[PDB]
Amino acid sequence: IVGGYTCGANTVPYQVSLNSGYHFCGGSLINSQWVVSAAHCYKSGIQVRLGEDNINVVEGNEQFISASKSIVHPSYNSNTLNNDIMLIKLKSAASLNSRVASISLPTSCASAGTQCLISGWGNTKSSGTSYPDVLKCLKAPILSDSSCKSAYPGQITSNMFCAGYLEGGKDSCQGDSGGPVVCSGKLQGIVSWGSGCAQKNKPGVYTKVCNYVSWIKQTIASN
Ligand SMILES: NC(=[NH2+])N1CCCCC1
Ligand SMILES: [Ca+2]
Repeated sequence: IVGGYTCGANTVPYQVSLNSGYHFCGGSLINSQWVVSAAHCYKSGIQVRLGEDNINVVEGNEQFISASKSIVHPSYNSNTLNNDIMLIKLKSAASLNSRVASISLPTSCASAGTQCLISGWGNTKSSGTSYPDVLKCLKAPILSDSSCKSAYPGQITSNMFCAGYLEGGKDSCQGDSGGPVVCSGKLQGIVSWGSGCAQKNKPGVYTKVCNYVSWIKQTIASN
């Protein structure tokens, strides 16, 4: 997250870290046994880390649970990043509390102008590299589809939305991939792609979760 603020320990209780020896992506807990993330975060041997703030220090509220199965969207395209969503089932159910909690799925898509919360442990600089150890947060609005398509001509599908600031300076960044965009208490987005980080006229692009609720619900119900 570039241009954000320190969230505060366990103030984003649905935020997860995906760990393969090191943090490599974010995700969101959507019930006691399932996490949603970006398909471009797919790899084997994932451990899901819940209840994290400082990812390098054991602070006492963590739950570390191995994945038992991962399911990349059937129509994910790695070249265009269309349908950039995956589901991860935990080997055992998480213990839900005030600091580890699920985030609701949307019943309706969010409109442009809605303010959302984006969070992650990704790079905090637009030029250079500095990775924080504690969770960072950013409040950002959903942009109009017209502004989104004008920023990325020929690249924005119906399954994507832009959020952030056309002026630049505030955005998600590398290592935030997979993480949540929460608006009015519902998961509306997944951190997906962009051109660099926090550049003028290049906002972040997010997977539009409301399009996938049916697939999520049916997949969970049979796996
Ligand atoms: N919002 C961005 N600029 N992103 C998404 C996360 C990866 C780097 C590009
Ligand atoms: Ca920790």
